[PDB]
Amino acid sequence: VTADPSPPTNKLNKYSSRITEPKSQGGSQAILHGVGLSDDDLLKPQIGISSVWYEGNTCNMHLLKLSEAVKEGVENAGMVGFRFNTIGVSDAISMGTRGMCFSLQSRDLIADSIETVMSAQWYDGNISIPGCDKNMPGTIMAMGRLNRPGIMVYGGTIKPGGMYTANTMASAIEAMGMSLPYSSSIPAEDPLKLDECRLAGKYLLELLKMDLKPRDIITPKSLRNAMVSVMALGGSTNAVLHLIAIARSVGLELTLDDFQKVSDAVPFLADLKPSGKYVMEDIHKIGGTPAVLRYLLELGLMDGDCMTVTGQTLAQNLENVPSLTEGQEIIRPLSNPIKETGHIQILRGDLAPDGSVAKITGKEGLYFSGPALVFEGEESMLAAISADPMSFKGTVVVIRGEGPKGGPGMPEMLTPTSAIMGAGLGKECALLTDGRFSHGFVVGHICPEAQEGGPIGLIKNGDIITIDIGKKRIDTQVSPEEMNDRRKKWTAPAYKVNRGVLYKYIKNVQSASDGCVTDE
Repeated sequence: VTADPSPPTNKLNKYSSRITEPKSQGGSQAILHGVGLSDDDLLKPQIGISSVWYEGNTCNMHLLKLSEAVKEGVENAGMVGFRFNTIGVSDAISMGTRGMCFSLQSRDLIADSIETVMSAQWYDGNISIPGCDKNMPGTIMAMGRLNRPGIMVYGGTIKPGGMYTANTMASAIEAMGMSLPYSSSIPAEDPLKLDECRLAGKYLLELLKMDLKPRDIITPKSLRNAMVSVMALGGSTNAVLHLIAIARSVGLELTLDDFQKVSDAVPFLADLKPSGKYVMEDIHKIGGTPAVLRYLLELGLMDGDCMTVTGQTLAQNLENVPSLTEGQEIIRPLSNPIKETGHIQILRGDLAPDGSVAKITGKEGLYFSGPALVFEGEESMLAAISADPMSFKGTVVVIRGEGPKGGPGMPEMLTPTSAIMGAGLGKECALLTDGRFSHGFVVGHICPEAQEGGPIGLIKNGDIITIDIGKKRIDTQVSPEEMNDRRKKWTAPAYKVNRGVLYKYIKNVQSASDGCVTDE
């Protein structure tokens, strides 16, 4: 990985010394005096404090207050804090609209934004404060690219809330060692969240002293630890995209098959929404994410040797945290899991030769077969089920043209599943897409996407499609020869945009099986 400037040693200001020390950078030193730094301040490490505050989301509107507390803690630790802020967007607002095409890519825009500031200003370390919206992997990606000491302070989940994308990624990033213990489970606005904010500077100081960097913390074993927490907690299928993108940001490899092997190895244990009963605050009340990881470590499912942002290993952090409170019913014992293996399932077969991702409870059966009902986007599928719902009974519904390039932006879709459920068809049809979905067979991330000429773009109404969970295949009864005949006659649709951020995304984005990374 070659992305960002190299430092010009046991100095704690390895990067900011580029502009604070040499006399040829007096213009830099003059601006720093202008923003409040004294001569003694020029000797100190400089920490970029990157929040994702914005007022259009309950999950993000309070983060300036957290950023202020982080800055106070950085100053108390003998360093200089520089706050800055990037954008984020709310899926709760945009779900069901074309605004959702802008959501996933904002992860990669946040990564670009933080990388840009840290690189241009020569900051020695970063503390990032994402909210409980869905873009927090972008902060970790920036840290991986820069490879300067960093800590992610989760804004916290709003209490009344289950293992959706934010709770999934926050817990996974804590399990990965990139957030302090309890960061993922302390509720938003809890007094202890402000205290964590004020302590991040102390911990980051120690990481600068150790020079413990993101590529020292994010390793194949800590990536596995993150995947273990996703499987054990029933986390979102979006975690496949984000953990692959994080792995690539530190120069590591992570494939769909790696997820399948952890899923096969780790039972689903957490009685948490959407699958189960409880929410993250209920986990907070029984000992939090550290208690959960402590149990998983005792079961031998995690590697305790991995270094973390506390400056100690995972096992050392967990050695003395209170265990799961006696009698709790949220985390099942190994003997009575909610599912023998993980919920996340990778499927290939004729129609998803490069992979796809399903959440499988184990209660939907092992097979589905039905004639294809094909739609070129969410809108026409919803119109059809409104006007003629019984035409859907027994079908495999295909919503295509919703991938990274075709959508564009790989939008997440909620209305198709609630419309199917509203019509009484939940177990009576299957749902397939090259995009993403938010009681039957539901498969997303199908690769190659229709816009790229993948077999999903060649399906016709009436083709018999068979989903086989045991074989992990989505097949068609159409012969491979006739599928190749259709491929020969296929032409890519025109892109839906020709300018702006989404056109750049089309130009840059890789497949869903590659985590939709944009910088390769």
